[PDB]
Amino acid sequence: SVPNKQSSVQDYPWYGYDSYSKGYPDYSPLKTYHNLKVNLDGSKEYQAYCFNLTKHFPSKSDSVRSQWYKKLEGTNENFIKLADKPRIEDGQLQQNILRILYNGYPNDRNGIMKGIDPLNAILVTQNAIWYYTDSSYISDTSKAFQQEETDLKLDSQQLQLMRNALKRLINPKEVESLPNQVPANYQLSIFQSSDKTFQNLLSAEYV
Amino acid sequence: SVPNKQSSVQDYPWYGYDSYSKGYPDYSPLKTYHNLKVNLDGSKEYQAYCFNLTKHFPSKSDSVRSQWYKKLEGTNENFIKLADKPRIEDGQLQQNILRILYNGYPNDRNGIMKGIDPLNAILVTQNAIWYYTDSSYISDTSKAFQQEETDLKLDSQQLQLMRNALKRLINPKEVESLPNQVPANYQLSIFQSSDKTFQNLLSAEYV
Ligand SMILES: [Cl-]
Repeated sequence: SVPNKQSSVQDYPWYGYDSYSKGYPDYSPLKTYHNLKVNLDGSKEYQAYCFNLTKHFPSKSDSVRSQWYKKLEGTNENFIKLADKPRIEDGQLQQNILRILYNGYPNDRNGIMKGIDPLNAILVTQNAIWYYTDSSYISDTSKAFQQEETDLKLDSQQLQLMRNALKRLINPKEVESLPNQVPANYQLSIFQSSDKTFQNLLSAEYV
Repeated sequence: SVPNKQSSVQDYPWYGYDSYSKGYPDYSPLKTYHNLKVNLDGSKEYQAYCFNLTKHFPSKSDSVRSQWYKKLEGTNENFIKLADKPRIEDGQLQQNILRILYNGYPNDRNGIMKGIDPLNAILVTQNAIWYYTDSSYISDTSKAFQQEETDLKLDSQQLQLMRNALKRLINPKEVESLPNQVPANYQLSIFQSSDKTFQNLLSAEYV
C-alpha cells in the first residue's frame, strides 16, 4: 500500500522514504538494498535516488520518523547549492543525471537494465547517480559491487550484468550512441530535505 | 556518562555508537557532527571513525537499536575485505590511516589540529579517513567544508584551520616529513559490524 503522510513542515510537503522495508516482497533487514520513493499526501509514488553520501539515508516507510522534502527544478544551480561534491567538470551534470534516470530503473528505454532484478537495477542506477552527485570513485567497473556480492550473495549472472550496466550508464559517449535519447518532456526534479542531517533526493518524470 | 551495553552476538562484543546525541555538551539535532565511539561492556571509550559511505551511520547512544562489532587487526587485507572503494594505489593504506589517527583528533602528535574545536577536529579527521577508506574526492582543500560552513555555521578562523589541517592530513609527504613519526606500538584496529547494513569502524591505540 502507498503511504499517506501529511507534512508538519511549511514549504516541505513531499514525503521521502525508503520503501525497502517490512511488507516489501522478499524484504530482509540485513540486505543493503534501497527503494527510495517520494509522494505527496498518498499520491502516486515516484522512484527516487539519493545524494550527499555523508548524510543519513531517508527512514524506512514503517519508521515513526518521517522526512519532509521541498520539490525544486532539477537545474545545475540547485545541484551546486545542495550537493557536497558534484562532478561538474563535464559541465552537463543535470543532463548526465537525466540520461541515467532515462536509461536506469524503471524507465530502461534502451534496455541497459535488461535481465537485472529490480533491487539490483535500483542499486546500479543509484551507483551511477552517486558517481555524478557525489563524485564517488569508479575506476574499473569489472571490480565493482565486491561488498554487495558478499552482502547480498549475488550470483555470477546478476553480478556481470550489473557491472556492464554501470559501465554503460556512467559513460556519456556510450549513452549518447543509443537509439533513444532523452526527450524535452522527460524532466528532472530535486527534492530538498527539510532536515539538513538527511540526504537530498532526485527524481525524473514525463511532463 | 559511559554506556554499558552487553552484546548477545558471539565474537562481536564491542558496542559501536554515535555519542553526538541528547546529553552531549552543546548537542543540536540539526548539526551534521558525529562523535563515534567503541567500548567493551561500559569500559573506556575509544575514539572511532567510520567507513563505507553507502552504509548506515552507527545509531546514537540513546537509540533502542545497538550495533555490535568484532575487533580485527587493521591490516591492508582486512580493509580490502571490508571497504567498498579503498584508496590502495600507493599500497600504504594501513600506514596512511594510522598516520591520520596519530595526527588527528584527539592524539594530535604533531599539533596539526591545534586551535580546532573538538567536533570540528573530529570532522577534519573523519574527512581525511574517508579520503582513504572510501576514495572520497578531495581536489582542492581551499574549497573544502562549504556545506559544513553553512550547516554548522563555522567562523572564518575555524574554517581556515580546518582546511589547512585536512590538506596536511591527506598528504603522505607532509605527515612523513613531521618531527614525530607513528611508533610500532601505536596500532590500528578495524571494527567489523555484525549487521552488514551498518558502517564498519576504525580506531587506533598505544599497545
Ligand atoms: Cl544513515
